[PDB]
Parts: sequence; structure tokens; C-alpha cells
Amino acid sequence: GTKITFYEDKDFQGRRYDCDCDCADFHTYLSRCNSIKVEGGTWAVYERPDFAGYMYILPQGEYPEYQRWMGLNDRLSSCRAVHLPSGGEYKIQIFEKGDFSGQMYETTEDCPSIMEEFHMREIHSCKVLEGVWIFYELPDYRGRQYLLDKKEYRKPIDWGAASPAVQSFRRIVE
Ligand SMILES: [Mg+2]
Repeated sequence: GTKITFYEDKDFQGRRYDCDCDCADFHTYLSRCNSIKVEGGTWAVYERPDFAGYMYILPQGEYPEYQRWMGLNDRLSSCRAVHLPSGGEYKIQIFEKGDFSGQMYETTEDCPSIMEEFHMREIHSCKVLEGVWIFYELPDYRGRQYLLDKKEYRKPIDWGAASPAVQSFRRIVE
């Protein structure tokens, strides 16, 4: 089913931690993470316990360095499998201002450049009408990532961002 393996060293070496479920805190077991194998499923992995700090989405595959999942440092402490919609539906509303105010756009497609498409480089609230999405701090799915797997986000901090910068977004698909 869903299975992920974390390694302390690059190239799948060093101490290993395995998770086949949600794992809110493995910080006392693994002191650093430099490679991952996702045997099955799509996972959200997090820098700090209880799904906090930097986060990253990893589908099935082999990741011999943290840079391979766009990791921003060597620290991972928690993880959870992403629940994708069984009916495969995806739809999001993005808003210029907080609390669902200002200009709104609705889309069912990915967006590698919010500036090109919508003339914005910040998003201040969002409703995830269907499915599961990721916001990115930089264009074209680069930089820090923010998982949007809840229904409503009133302010950027609701998706884990201290900065309102969002320059691309996409769906997490099977
Ligand atoms: Mg779950």
C-alpha cells in the first residue's frame, strides 16, 4: 500500500526509518534525512514534528539526495500519505485578498505562472472545492511548497506560509 523509507545519508545509506501510515514524530529516531524511497503512495513529508516547518510532496520513486524532492535542509520529522480524490475531481478558487475577498479566479487546471495567467504573485485566500493541490513560492513549481488538502484557507498562514508569495500551483494526481 502506502510505504515510505527515510535514510540519514545520501544514496540510501545510514540509519533507516520506515512508515506505512501517518507518523507525527520520528525526530528521536532519525537525526537527518538525505535520501528517501517511496515504495507506494504519494506522501507529504515535513521538517518538524506534527506536520510543521518546510513540507514536500513525493510520489513513488527513488530520491538519493534531499535536493531530489526540492528539500531545503537535511531535517525531516513527520509524514502523512496524501489522500487523492477517488473520483479524480480537482477545482480551486484563488483570491486576491484574505477572507475570500477581492478578485477571484476558479480553475481545474495547473498553473505554472500565476503572473502570466492571473496577473498575481501573491494569493491571500483559497477554497479547494475539489481534490488536493500544492502552492509554490516560486514560478513553475520551484521553491517552498504548501499542501492544500483542506477545504478553506482564509489567510496564507492557513497553508503554512508566513509569506503571501505564491507564483505557481498544481494538482496532486495519481
Ligand atoms: Mg490520511
